[PDB]
Amino acid sequence: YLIKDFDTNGLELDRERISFEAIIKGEALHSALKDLKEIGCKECYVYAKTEANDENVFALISKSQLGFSKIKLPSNRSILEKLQVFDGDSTTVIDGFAVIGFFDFTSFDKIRKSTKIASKVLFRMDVHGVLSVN
Amino acid sequence: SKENLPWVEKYRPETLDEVYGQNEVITTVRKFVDEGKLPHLLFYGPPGTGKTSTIVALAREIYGKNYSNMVLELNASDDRGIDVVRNQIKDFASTRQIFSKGFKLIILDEADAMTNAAQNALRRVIERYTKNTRFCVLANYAHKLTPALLSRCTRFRFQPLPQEAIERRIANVLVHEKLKLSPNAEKALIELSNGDMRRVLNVLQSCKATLDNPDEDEISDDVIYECCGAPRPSDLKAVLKSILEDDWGTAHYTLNKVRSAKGLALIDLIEGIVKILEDYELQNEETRVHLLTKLADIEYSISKGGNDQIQGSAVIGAIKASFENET
Amino acid sequence: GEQWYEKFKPNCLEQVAIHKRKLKDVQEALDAMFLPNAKHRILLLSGPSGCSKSTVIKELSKILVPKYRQNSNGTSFRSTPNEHKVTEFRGDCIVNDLPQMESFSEFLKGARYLVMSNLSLILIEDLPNVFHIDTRRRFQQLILQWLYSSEPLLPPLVICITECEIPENDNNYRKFGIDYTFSAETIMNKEILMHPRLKRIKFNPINSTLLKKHLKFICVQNMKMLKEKNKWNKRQEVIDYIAQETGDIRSAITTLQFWATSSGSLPISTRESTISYFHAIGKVIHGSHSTNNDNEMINNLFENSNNLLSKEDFKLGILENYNTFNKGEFSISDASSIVDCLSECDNMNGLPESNEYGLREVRKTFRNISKQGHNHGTVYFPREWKVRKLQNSFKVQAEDWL
Amino acid sequence: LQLPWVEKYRPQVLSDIVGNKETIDRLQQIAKDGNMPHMIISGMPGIGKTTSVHCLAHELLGRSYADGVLELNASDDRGIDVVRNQIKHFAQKKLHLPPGKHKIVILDEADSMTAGAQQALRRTMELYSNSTRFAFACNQSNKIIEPLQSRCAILRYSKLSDEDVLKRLLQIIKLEDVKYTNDGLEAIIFTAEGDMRQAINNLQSTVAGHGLVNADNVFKIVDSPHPLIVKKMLLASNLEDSIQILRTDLWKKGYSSIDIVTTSFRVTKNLAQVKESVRLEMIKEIGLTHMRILEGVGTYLQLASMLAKIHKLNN
Amino acid sequence: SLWVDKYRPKSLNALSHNEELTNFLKSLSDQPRDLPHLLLYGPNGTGKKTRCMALLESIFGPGVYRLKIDVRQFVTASNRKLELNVVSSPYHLEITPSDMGNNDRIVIQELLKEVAQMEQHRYKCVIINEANSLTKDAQAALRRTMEKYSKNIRLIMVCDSMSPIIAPIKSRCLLIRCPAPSDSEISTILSDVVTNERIQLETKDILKRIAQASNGNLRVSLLMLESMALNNELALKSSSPIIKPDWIIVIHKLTRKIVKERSVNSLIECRAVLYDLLAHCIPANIILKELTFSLLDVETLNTTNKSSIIEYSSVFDERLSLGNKAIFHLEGFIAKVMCCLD
Amino acid sequence: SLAQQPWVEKYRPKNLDEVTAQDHAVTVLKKTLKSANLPHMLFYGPPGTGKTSTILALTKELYGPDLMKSRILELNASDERGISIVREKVKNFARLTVSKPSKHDLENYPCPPYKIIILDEADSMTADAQSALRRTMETYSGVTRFCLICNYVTRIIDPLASRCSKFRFKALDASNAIDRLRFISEQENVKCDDGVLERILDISAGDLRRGITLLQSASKGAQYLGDGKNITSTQVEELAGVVPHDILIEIVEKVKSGDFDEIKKYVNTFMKSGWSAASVVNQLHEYYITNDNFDTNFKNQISWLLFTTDSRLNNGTNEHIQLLNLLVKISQL
DNA sequence: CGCTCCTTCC
DNA sequence: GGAAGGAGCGTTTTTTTTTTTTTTT
Ligand SMILES: Nc1ncnc2c1ncn2[C@@H]1O[C@H](COP(=O)(O)OP(=O)(O)OP(O)(O)=S)[C@@H](O)[C@H]1O
Ligand SMILES: Nc1ncnc2c1ncn2[C@@H]1O[C@H](COP(=O)(O)OP(=O)(O)OP(O)(O)=S)[C@@H](O)[C@H]1O
Ligand SMILES: Nc1ncnc2c1ncn2[C@@H]1O[C@H](COP(=O)(O)OP(=O)(O)OP(O)(O)=S)[C@@H](O)[C@H]1O
Ligand SMILES: Nc1ncnc2c1ncn2[C@@H]1O[C@H](COP(=O)(O)OP(=O)(O)OP(O)(O)=S)[C@@H](O)[C@H]1O
Ligand SMILES: Nc1ncnc2c1ncn2[C@@H]1O[C@H](COP(=O)(O)OP(=O)(O)O)[C@@H](O)[C@H]1O
Ligand SMILES: [Mg+2]
Ligand SMILES: [Mg+2]
Ligand SMILES: [Mg+2]
Ligand SMILES: [Mg+2]
Repeated sequence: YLIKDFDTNGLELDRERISFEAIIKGEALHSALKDLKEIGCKECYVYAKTEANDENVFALISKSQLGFSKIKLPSNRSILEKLQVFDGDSTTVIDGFAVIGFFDFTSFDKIRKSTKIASKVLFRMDVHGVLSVN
Repeated sequence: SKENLPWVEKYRPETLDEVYGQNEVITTVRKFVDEGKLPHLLFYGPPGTGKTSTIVALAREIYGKNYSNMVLELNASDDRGIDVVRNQIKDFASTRQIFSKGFKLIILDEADAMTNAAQNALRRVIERYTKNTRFCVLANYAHKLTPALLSRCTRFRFQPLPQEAIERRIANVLVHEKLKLSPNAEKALIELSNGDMRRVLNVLQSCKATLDNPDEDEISDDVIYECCGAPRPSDLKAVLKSILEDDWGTAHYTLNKVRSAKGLALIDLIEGIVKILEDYELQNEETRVHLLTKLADIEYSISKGGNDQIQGSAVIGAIKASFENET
Repeated sequence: GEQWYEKFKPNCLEQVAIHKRKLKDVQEALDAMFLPNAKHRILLLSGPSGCSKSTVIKELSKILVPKYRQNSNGTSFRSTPNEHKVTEFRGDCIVNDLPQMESFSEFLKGARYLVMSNLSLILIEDLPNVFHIDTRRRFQQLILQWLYSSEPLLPPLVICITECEIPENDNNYRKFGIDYTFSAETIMNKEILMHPRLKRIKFNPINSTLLKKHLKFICVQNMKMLKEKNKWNKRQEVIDYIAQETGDIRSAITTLQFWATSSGSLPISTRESTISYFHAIGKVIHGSHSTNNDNEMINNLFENSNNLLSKEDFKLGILENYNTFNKGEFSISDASSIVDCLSECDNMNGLPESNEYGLREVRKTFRNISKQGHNHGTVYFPREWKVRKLQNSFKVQAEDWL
Repeated sequence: LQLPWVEKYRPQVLSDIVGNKETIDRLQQIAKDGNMPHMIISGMPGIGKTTSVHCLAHELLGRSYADGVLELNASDDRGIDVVRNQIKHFAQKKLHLPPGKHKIVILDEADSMTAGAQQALRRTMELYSNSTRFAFACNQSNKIIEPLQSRCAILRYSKLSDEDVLKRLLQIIKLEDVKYTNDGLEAIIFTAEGDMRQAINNLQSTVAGHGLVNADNVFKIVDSPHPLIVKKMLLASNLEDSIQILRTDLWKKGYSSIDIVTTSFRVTKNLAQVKESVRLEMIKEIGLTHMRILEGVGTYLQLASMLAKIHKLNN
Repeated sequence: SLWVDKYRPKSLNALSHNEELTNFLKSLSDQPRDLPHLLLYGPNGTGKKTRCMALLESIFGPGVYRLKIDVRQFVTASNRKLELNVVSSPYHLEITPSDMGNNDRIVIQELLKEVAQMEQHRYKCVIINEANSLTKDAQAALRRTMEKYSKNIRLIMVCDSMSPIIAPIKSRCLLIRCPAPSDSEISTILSDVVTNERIQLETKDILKRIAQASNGNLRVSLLMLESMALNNELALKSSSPIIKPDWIIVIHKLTRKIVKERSVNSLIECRAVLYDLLAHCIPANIILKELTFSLLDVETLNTTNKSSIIEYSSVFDERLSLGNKAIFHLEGFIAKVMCCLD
Repeated sequence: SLAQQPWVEKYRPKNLDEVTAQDHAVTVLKKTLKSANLPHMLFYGPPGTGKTSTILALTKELYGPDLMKSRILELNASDERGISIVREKVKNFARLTVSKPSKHDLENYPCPPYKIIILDEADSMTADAQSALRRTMETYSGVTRFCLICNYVTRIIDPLASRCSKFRFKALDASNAIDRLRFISEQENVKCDDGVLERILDISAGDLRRGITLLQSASKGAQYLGDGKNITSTQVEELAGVVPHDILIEIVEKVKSGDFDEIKKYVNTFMKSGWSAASVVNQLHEYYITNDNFDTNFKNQISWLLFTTDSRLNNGTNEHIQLLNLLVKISQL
């Protein structure tokens, strides 16, 4: 078919300013996405936070007919490996600032199948609010 | 390449600078974008006045190369039911910006074909998401639009293109592609266009195709009429004079000769005679009433298809009877 | 905080705003249905909004169920006497392991067991989603099975249907009977309505006398605030207005409370009542007393009753009943003009302004020849349906002969 | 990109709403007392129905507005399942609002809900009325089924008067320090036709496009209303004048024939200057022309013939 | 068996009236390879279907007269069942889409196209009864179906009036006029029938009356001849009364009532008779025509009354053609006629 | 197919070179043979003017037998053309990439970079379906071209008529299509008197299909007769269905002598012969208008009378009633 | 929206 | 025993396209 005038490359992540970046196991993320799908999630919240003494928090908060539910990943290296919350710069890491991204679950659930076969998942949020998943 | 495209698409304006005949609207939109105070837009107008072209050029100017992901365009050819409005448009208007390029534009082309439920659902979407989202509604028939949607959109009326704008665009087309157009041919083209640029471009393309060698041959009024098949003004004048002065047999012979020499259609002749009569001196209103009613009835009969000779004789008799009221 | 129409609810059968004749008829029918082997199995109550159908049903149940309910021998669920005189169906119940259309069935299959020692009056006021075609078919089939059932004992079944119009909505494009009117005829079918074991009693709007009496009682009950706010001396007029504005007791009480609570002076208004078919025909033919300008009346009727006036049934009724003006003794020219106008309207592809033209022509023609000394005939529903049925029979017979 | 003044200066308290002073005072008394009943607010678009309902809910609740208001709308799904689950659970929710307050369910644009949804609303209101109240907002009150109307107090909002529109426009101009004159404000009010949202939008467009507000500047952005031009065309003594109006003011300005015919019918419906028979004949001719246009002949000659027939009927 | 069918000619040579049409049919069947689509238009009862069957027999032999019937089911857009009794033969096919009302278009799209695609090398002949009753959409759909698949199928259509036929169809078909039989030919046919049936007759004039009471329709002529013969114990006398269709007598009585009583109550009473006639599935247009021409036969009325009657009849016939419900226009015609007469 | 097809189907133009009387548009269609610049086309005209044949020949010329089956999508009234079809099938075909031409077709045929969608009989499409075709016709104009064929141009919505270059197919008469009919007759060895072909064209009233069918019928009749005599005008008139001049004269005489009883009796007798009301109405119009023995006012009234009766007939009215009313009304005048 | 008839008040 | 108020009467026929909800899946 004729190539759509729309450029599919228009959506990309700016590497200069990354709000935060995370590494997670594929199995845990797939389980969390399945859990959100079961409860009929309508809106999703990606919450990321880094604090002192090696404190890492990555959570998915679902707004649905159940109300508000929370799924938080552990701090174990085997599941959640390594986290930064840069605050926008990709150079300096600060502690205490929480990055929150609000998404429609319709778009968020389109990566569950890709995550089922995943062996590793890299999450990245920029200041502009675009979520990148490798 | 673009040479393959029809002139109606090859000569599509790429920037607002190429848009002619909408100077007030163009300037208002320029000021809106320059001051960053563009409101919800409702471009209402007849076909081929430059609404889609104007909005596309505006989107190009605002964003540039990002027009792909900064603007969401929906038209009649696509599904625009209540479900589409509730999911696709809502998702597009409720998401952040790729590069903070001011706002996200939604071009609801041919929105007059949308369902009432879809418009009702879209009104509150328009109201809720306005900080970083904008709506443009293009229409040719306002009565199909709900009153609330009309009230919530700033209305811009696209008048029929003035003569000067069409002459400028014809000059640009001729300069772009080597071709000569006679002043009489240009005047006839303007008259038959009735403020439609699509007709202008189509007739120009077909008239170039009519000319044997489009290198040194100049377009003339005869070529324009032959290509379009419409009657020349002289034929209309002659047939009207015969009807209003000559006898029944002479009038019938004149009409038959006029419409058989070039195979003219009776609908075009009736329209031309109506236009000519609209600017005549009448001393009585009943004459005008008879002319208008009988001619409208005859056109309505012609629209459904019938006996051509019967309809022609009907036109002649209606004109003769109506003009008998005078004096 | 509590709304008055709920606070001032009847505590006995004598406080229900129901006419004596209708109340006696309902009592007799319900008592008959409670007999050991009752001929009637279903009580179909149909009427407008707020005519005290459910109220009178519950009040009568409170007196009847204790009389016939067989005494228990310690088999009651709880220590309480099981105060469940009325068992009602809830249309928004969503159990886990059950399809939606099967909800009502699951109710009915349970309702059969509420007999003898577990006697209870089965009331169906909150109907299932009858707008869904499959749900409506299942509901009709279940009702038919109940009527044709073969159990020695069944509990009395009462179906209260609030007859109201369905406003023309954009989300709905179908033009079925239920899409136009929500009544017993559209919800049920001919077989159920004509069943010998089903009794249908039609309720009427509450008359002005009962409304005035109950409004006066309500005002007397709340005397401190009315006297304090200086609205007592003018209460009567307000009540009168309500009495002549609506037949809905609930709406009347709500309007009275709204007027009383207002500290200033807000105009008194009540819910709008749809004009019936014969009422609309009479308005078109003989006119309206509440208005003298025909244009205003016709505009109001079209704006408020567009659904009824758009159908060809109204045009056929006008054609059928235009001759009852003076028992037919009026100039034939007027009849010819009316029929010619209706015929020419028939060619306008059912445009709304074609209906406007027809109704306005009829109104003008009847106003021209109107006089004080007029005696009218009887209004009859057009017999196009009978012609269609005869045509269908003719088609069947012709097919057989062929 | 500053927000448009239709939203930037949206009233937040009921005291800032101009027009319909009696109903607004009643709403203020309701907010003060707190005993809000089920209500239906009907009126013309853009007169302050949604704003009034939202302001009343805000004043009633305050810190509990988020947890005590369930705003549904046409853009949101409002089917029978929605009533069965979301509205039902919201009504069942037990709050701790002050003694004289109740949860508010704002069903904006309620005149578009499905029949089954309204039938379920009957039961949900019959059962959850002790702690939940419904504030329907619509344009036509009859679009709500009678069983639901029976439980709701009806408030009909009237068209805005010129004085209220002028007062609010002056307040907005003073807040924005916009330069204005008398003729410009008069033109804005005249073109508003009682719709304050339209008035604000036209004022903003005029100031942003031409700066100082003038009669000519306002007329540039906003044309004369179509219904008034149509009424002038219909009410004419000479057929020539009506034809001239139709050509210059309607046909040459880019108005479709179908729109002209529909507005002509609407105007003839509400015109009260001639006898019933004349208006009836005009409606008949308008209908014939509408028929002839719907089949494809949307030509100027058809409108001219319609005008000629109307003029003949008048004489 | 009914004498109408048991005497039906089964060959072109058997025809004894309208010899010009018989010769034209012979010419058409002379080279049955390039036969174009045919549209036979003529007054009802002339024998158009008989002529079509005779031509089909002369072309494809005698299997056409061996008719078979089948049930073909149709599913519409709304999943609605439709049943059309398909009359088929090993050499031809017959269909009456008018029985499907406004759904006839589907028959044009799903039946004719599918069979046309199938290849029989000779062609198949399809007959459409009451072509003028086809909706405009069906006629439009027929155009390219006929044009594209002329190799496989040749179409035969029959009608009593070409007015409701769209111009493209008339362009795509070869028109054949079928004049109705004259009084003499009907008299000869009836004489042969009575002679072969061993029925007694007194004078031939009776047959002429049988020809006059029908006035072109041979089917009703034979039916009423049989009715008279059986009623009179197989002895037709000169004074034997002529039996007419019941609805005809009803219409004449209604006309007499209209003439006698020009009043509103008279209109109301006539409305019931109109309802009964419509309930007998009598077409509204034929009702209007018969009422008009019964009224025009009244001796009391003068020229002006008759002219007004015919004007109103034509106007209301157009309104019936363009209208949905038929009662309005019939009642309006009657009311206007009564107003003028008064 | 040489002797097993109708003459109309066997003589369908195969190439644009043999289209007879559509030069005003055939020249434009030919000059774009090597232009790669074919625009969207709207052919409109009366029945049997050579619209489908023209587009089929154009497609054959540009693509050829092998490539035609892939670059052409044809839809007509017989096909179901609902709004959903327009949205899905037409859009999908328009958005498709043009199939790669082979070596042979490129060597021998232009093979333009665009395909064709032919919506024959577009006047039968609903307004909404026509609206759904507006932007599709424009978005994919670089790889697709549209052709809409119709008899009633007014039935096409204004936006589509604006989006398409309009070609009017003129009526074919004895001065435009005599050559084609003469060629067909010569190839079919059909014999006729001088002016017979002109009479057939005049009877056709601007429809070469009707003329060809009438010529085929006349040839069949002549062959069956087997007399070796040229076909005369009488035979073509009789097979065409034209009322004989004698019947017209008798009708005129009855009308002139105003008498309702006599007129209605004669009308009943005439209509019991199977004649068509349209033909007799046309003949009466010709006779009355062309006659110089009548006053101007009578012609003015009779023109409107004939127009009204013809309009009534086109609506599908009873021919008997309409003819009787027309005759009575002319008698009154 | 009237007719007709039945209840009730007075 | 007029006078007013009120009840009962007076009612049921399909079917083009398209969109949309509902339910099941
Ligand atoms: N102002 C203009 N200046 C130059 N060319 C124009 C102008 N308006 C229209 N055209 C030409 O005509 C074509 C019409 O394009 P559109 O902008 O879609 O017309 P339109 O006003 O949208 O008609 P509708 O309402 O969609 S049918 C353009 O692609 C140009 O080729
Ligand atoms: N005196 C009274 N008589 C009857 N109902 C009363 C009275 N006073 C208050 N009401 C209330 O008014 C309301 C109307 O009565 P309902 O019987 O519920 O109406 P309805 O006949 O059921 O109409 P629907 O279908 O419920 S809208 C009920 O909530 C009653 O409790
Ligand atoms: N009475 C009023 N006083 C002051 N501002 C008003 C008034 N009415 C409308 N406005 C302004 O117009 C804006 C839109 O008003 P809304 O109340 O949303 O319209 P509306 O009356 O609800 O019409 P609908 O129902 O949404 S179509 C408000 O945000 C105000 O800025
Ligand atoms: N210009 C022409 N030159 C030669 N033969 C023609 C011409 N026009 C029509 N014909 C003949 O008549 C037949 C008519 O075919 P079409 O081209 O489909 O007619 P048409 O213009 O499509 O009529 P409509 O509009 O579909 S009813 C052709 O197959 C030819 O046999
Ligand atoms: N030429 C004929 N000779 C004898 N009988 C005929 C002839 N033509 C028709 N009929 C008779 O007329 C009857 C009805 O004819 P029919 O086929 O119904 O005509 P149409 O097709 O015009 O309605 C047939 O039963 C047939 O017996
Ligand atoms: Mg556009
Ligand atoms: Mg109740
Ligand atoms: Mg609102
Ligand atoms: Mg064709």
